[PDB]
Order: sequence, then C-alpha cells, then structure tokens
Amino acid sequence: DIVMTQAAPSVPVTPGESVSISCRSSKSLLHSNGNTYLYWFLQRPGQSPQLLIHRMSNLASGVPDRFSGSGSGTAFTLRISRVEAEDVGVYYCMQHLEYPYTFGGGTRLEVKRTVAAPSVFIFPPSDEQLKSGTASVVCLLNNFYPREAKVQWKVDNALQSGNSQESVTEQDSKDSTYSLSSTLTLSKADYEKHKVYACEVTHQGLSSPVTKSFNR
Amino acid sequence: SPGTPGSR
Amino acid sequence: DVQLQESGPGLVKPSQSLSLTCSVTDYSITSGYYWNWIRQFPGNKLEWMGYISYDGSNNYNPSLKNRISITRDPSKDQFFLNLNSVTTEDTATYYCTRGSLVWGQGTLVTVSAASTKGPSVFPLAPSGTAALGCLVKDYFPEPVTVSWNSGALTSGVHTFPAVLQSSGLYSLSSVVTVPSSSLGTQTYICNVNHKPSNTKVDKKVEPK
Repeated sequence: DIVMTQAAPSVPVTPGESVSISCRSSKSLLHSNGNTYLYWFLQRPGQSPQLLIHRMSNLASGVPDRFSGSGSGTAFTLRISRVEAEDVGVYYCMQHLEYPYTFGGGTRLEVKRTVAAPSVFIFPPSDEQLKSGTASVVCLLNNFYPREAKVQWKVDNALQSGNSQESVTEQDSKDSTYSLSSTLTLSKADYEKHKVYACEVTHQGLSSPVTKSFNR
Repeated sequence: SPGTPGSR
Repeated sequence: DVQLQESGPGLVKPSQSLSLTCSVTDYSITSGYYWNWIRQFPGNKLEWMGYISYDGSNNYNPSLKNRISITRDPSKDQFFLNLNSVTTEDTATYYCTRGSLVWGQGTLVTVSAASTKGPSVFPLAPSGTAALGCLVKDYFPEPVTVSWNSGALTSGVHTFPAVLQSSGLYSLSSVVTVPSSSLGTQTYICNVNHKPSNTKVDKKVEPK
C-alpha cells in the first residue's frame, strides 16, 4: 500500500489570511497520462468529508475557488486563501493512483483569534445522583482561546489524579472559541468524607490560575 | 485511467 | 440532485455480520461511477473499504477481502455492504459515496457484546450570566442528542463530545449560558433523546 503522510496535526490561521497544508506519499502519484492522482478533502465538524481538489490541482464542483492544489511527484500542498470561519475542520489528502486508495492522517485547521479567558463554573453532584452511590462533579470552561487549558481537581486541597475525564467542543464558527467540560467521579462514600471541592484552571487569557470551588 | 469513470 | 443515504443497525455483536445499505436518489447506479464504502474509525482515521462499479464489478481493500462483500440491486438503485465476523475494531462511521464527489451523511456502527442502555439525566444547577446544564450519564451505544426547551433555545448551548467511561458506558454534558435575571422568567428543560434504547427524557433544571 501507498503510505500517505501529513506531517502537521494542526495549523493556526488568522481569518482573511492564507495557509498551506502539506501532504507526502511513499511513491510518486504521477501517471503516464500527465495527471497526478492526489485528492484533497475537508471534513467540517459533525459533517461527512467533502471533496475539494481532484487530480492534485483541479477544483471540484461546488467548491469555493479560495481552495487550490499544487505539488510534484511525492510532495503536495493545499492552499486556502482568505480563510473564513466555515473553513474550520480537518483536511485529508488521499492517493488515487493505486488500489487500495489510502488517506493521510489529516491536518486540523484552527482559526486564530484574540486570546479569550474561559468563564469557569463548578457544579456539585445533584441530590438525585447522590442516591446512586456515585458523585459526579463538573467543571465548565466556557468560550476560550487558545485550546490549551489545564484543569486541576482539588479535594480538600489535595491534588487529584486518574479520577476525572475531560471533553472539548470543536472550534465553533460564531466566536472561534472552545469550551471544555471536566467531570470528577467519586463514590458517594468518598464524596461525603470531604468538604472542599475545587477546580483550578490555567489558561493564557487568565492573569493567574483561577479556582472555582464549593463546600459540600 | 486511475480516476473514477464517469457517465457512460 | 444525486444523494446517498446509509441505513442499517447502530449496534452489532462480535462474530456476527454487519449489513448496511446505501440508497441512491436521483441517479441510476448503472449509469456510471464507482460506488464506494469508506469508514472512519474513532480517532478519525479514514479507510477505503472497496467499491462496486456501474457494471457490478467489485474491488476490495486487501485487508478486508476475506470478510467483505459489496453487492447491489440496480432495480432499486441500492448497493450494500456486508462485513462478516466483526470485532470491536470494526466500530466506525460508515459512509457510502459516488466516486470522491458525492457522500452520504454517514452512519455510526458500534460493535460490542454489551447491551443497549438508556441514560440517566442529572441537572447541573445554576449557582450577569449564569450557566446551567444536564449531565447525560451511563448510556450505550452512541449517540444521544440534546436540545433545550424543545429546540427554542439554541444560543449559548454547548453539547460536549461523549466520553467513554471505564464501565464501557458513555457520559456527556450539555450546558447553556443564560441571563441570571431570566431564571425566574424562563424555565430551562433539556430534552435528551437516546434512539438506540428508545429513551426520551425531559429534565427541568432550576436554581439550587
């Protein structure tokens, strides 16, 4: 099989500016008919992939002309001019020279915006859940940029490890921000043994790490 | 051709 | 316009067969093109599985050639994917396509011996703006959908990607930021739908 490589996992870009996304193949994709069989796709969050470029440099039907492709042999570039909010998602190259068709691992396009600090909220476990013998404590980080954010759970000023799970929204198109949810899961027994529950957030937009907490 | 064959 | 739609079960047990259908609208599958199945694994890696051509000839990815079958019914403009002896590794979103240009919406198939299970829905109570939400916990398989106030509330809503807990059950939260002064004028109800278990739960979220 032909191995397709996209070296960059993600690329940031200021709206209105241009960006180039690289792809490489393990074998030349040039054919004797003159065409180079490298296709480009965009997958927007929650959507099916969509064709952007076929045969290395040909714009597909119904695709904005801000997308263009170039390359030679084993090295290829997708250029996106005048990047807009609708352009966020993952860009994949795919070789189309030999069976089986094979895809690169994708490059995520991130829209770069001004630094935005998250608004932080802590939620104690509901009384309804506390009946079950399990307690979920939730920390919400709302509308922040950039994506990098550290969440530290503290139970009575003690650092927690391996008992929480995080989830992050896809970069939305209304304000180019992310949101994050962190859930600390404890037994009801362990929950009732302690009083102070704290979520400490480290982010570039914050003047200093911010802690939101409650007393059980 | 390695491309997808179109309408016949 | 030409459109494709995948249909089939969302949950299949290991060792059994996965059977999906692609229904093609406003195009005859005998008229041209390759008709592909492409799947996307958790983690987002894409794999081309194979195609059936306008003449019914197949071409399979060598890594699946022993388990896969792609057939068609030209009279119904449908083509089919059959994947035998499935394992957990076959959990993926399955797409049907016409060449590289026209894609279906995709259909998630989870392969697991685990039973279907509806979610618990717990309130995330609000303590300028206030945040509140619902914790949708302990369901299987994906997906769930969450709306607020029957779809009337969309502004400021964040429904997070599900996390797979060590138990093998999923959990997610859906939150919304709201004017603190509206807490006594507008009720907030999350509408949780888990189609695999035939579960519909409305949960009112009020201040603590």
